[PDB]
Amino acid sequence: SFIKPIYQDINSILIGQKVKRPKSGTLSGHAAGEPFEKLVYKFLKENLSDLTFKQYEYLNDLFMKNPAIIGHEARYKLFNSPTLLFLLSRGKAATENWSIENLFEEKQNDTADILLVKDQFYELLDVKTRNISKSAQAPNIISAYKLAQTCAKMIDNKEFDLFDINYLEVDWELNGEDLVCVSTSFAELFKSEPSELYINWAAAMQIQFHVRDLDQGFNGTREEWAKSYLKHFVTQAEQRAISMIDKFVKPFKKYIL
Amino acid sequence: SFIKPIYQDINSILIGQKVKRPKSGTLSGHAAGEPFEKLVYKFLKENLSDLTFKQYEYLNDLFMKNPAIIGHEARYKLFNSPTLLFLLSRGKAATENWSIENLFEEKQNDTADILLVKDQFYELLDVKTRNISKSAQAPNIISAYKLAQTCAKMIDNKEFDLFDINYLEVDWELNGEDLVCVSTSFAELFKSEPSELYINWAAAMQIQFHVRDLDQGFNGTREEWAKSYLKHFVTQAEQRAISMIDKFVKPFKKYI
DNA sequence: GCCGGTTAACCGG
DNA sequence: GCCGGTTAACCGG
Ligand code: NA
Repeated sequence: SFIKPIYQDINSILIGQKVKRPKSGTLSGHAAGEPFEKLVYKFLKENLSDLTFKQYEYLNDLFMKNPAIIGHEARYKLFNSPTLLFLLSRGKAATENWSIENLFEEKQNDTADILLVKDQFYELLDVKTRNISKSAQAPNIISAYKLAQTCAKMIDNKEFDLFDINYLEVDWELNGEDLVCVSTSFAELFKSEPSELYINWAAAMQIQFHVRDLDQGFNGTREEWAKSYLKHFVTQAEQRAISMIDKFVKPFKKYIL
Repeated sequence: SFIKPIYQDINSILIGQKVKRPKSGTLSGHAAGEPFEKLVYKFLKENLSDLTFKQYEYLNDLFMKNPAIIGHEARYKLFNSPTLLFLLSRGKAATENWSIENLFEEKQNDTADILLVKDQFYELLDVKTRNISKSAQAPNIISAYKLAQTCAKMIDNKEFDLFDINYLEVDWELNGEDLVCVSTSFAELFKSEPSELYINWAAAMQIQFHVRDLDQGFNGTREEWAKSYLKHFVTQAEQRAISMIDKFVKPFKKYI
């Protein structure tokens, strides 16, 4: 984690900072804390200037630093890693259509919010925003299915010391016409017990939890974390399939006749 | 539908409308073309003032004209219909603590953007907005499971002529730092072939379709539409119970 | 004290 | 045409 070292600095520049609210009034999903992410990234881009990238930004740099190679297959080789391609690359069509005149942009799908890279090591930072004027449910963190596939590809290629998936929670509350941050939390996904990750099937097969309450006591290796996750995943998928019937089938049998 | 009769007028007024790019960050989910919904509502209040209501606004006016009521239990009775209570009402604690000095505000999982009410008949209007400059996937229309519960409720309480769930799509495209409505469309859920609605399980069990493409040729009587929907839904759930093994399970067993 | 469903709307390594 | 995952973050008829 290239972030944990200067965490307090982050937490100190964020708490207290007021940012005028979005000219809409919703403050639901994407249209909420969003500007806090911008703040975090801006700080990092100035205090880790060379390690800090926006996912699409990293991709635009990757291809720009290799103008000699065109086509999608040659560009997919620029990742020198399957898992990394899975986690960060754009589609076949898009990858092939990229150019200095047609650069990549933000994409609702992008696995990460900001990218920190140094020494062929990658930190996938996803910043979560939370309105603490409510006591809502744990937000979507990452797709269980995506993580499952990511683990399977760590095992296949044997890439166990290449990337960390970390989370930064930014708590806020409305105050006048502004949103103001009241506190933050940090957590390393691969530092938590995988067998305990809660997967919310209906919620886009996403595992959900508040960064603030996530356990960080895992002791095995990254190879053992992945195995355990795939285990929990299959177990809970088998479980969901059976649980679905008891809730979405039987309760309505008395109508179909 | 109270909108359909005036639809040509709303399409006319919408096409050409512009709204400021909601935020510096790209427009996804709640941060997309939502502002246009405020324009639809505006037009409706302006031409159907006695019928046009925000969902929370309707609940606020309901409890408001019943000052003697008090208490969630007594207040739920005000709905005079179970199926409407299930689709519109708020939490028990939210209902209990309601007061003119503590009104309902919009909630994220409401159900409907706009409520057109008249003569005990309820039209639930949902506005879908879409970035037409690209070809994206059908958007989340409504929860398949929530629909099943409503159908189950309609059938049990035999209330088949109480409400309609309609949809308005308003397409836009980026013009500088403004979003401009370029097209529009409208369809009625209950006029569609229930057995053909696509249920996207992973995507919050949401049926998804582009409004402009929805089929409007159902024949039957609202009850058939419901019986036909529960049928399709259960079948899809069974199916989904299987497919979740061909994926998620069978292909990951190779690992421990 | 637990457990999970719903709004919004996105392309395809 | 058809099919279907993901990001965001929400409380409790
Ligand atoms: Na809407």
